Amino acid sequence: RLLALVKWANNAGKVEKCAMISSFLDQQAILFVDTADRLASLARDALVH
Amino acid sequence: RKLNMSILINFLDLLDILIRSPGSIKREEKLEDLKLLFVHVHHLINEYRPHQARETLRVMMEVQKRQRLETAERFQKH
Repeated sequence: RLLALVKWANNAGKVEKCAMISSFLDQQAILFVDTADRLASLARDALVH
Repeated sequence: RKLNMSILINFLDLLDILIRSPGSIKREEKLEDLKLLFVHVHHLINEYRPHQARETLRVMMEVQKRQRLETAERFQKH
């Protein structure tokens, strides 16, 4: 099982780049939902008063 | 009318923000920006509210005057 580990040690950096990609795309999805959320908080809270 | 069109064009520019660069600083400004526009669209039409108030007094007075004369004429016919 240590041999399997040191085999995968060549494939480590690609998974590091994949984690970077996944974090970036999750951040942009949170940006979309935050824009829609702040527009809802405009339209239902501040303008009613 | 200017503020209506400005609200729609700033919504389109917010769509351009969401297309091009969602991580930009400007969207926070943009999500503030049209808010300010919406405030002004309320703040102008609230300025129609005293005027409307004064104007309803005027038409009430006119209707009041007319009804008096109508009763007068009605009674005189009787």
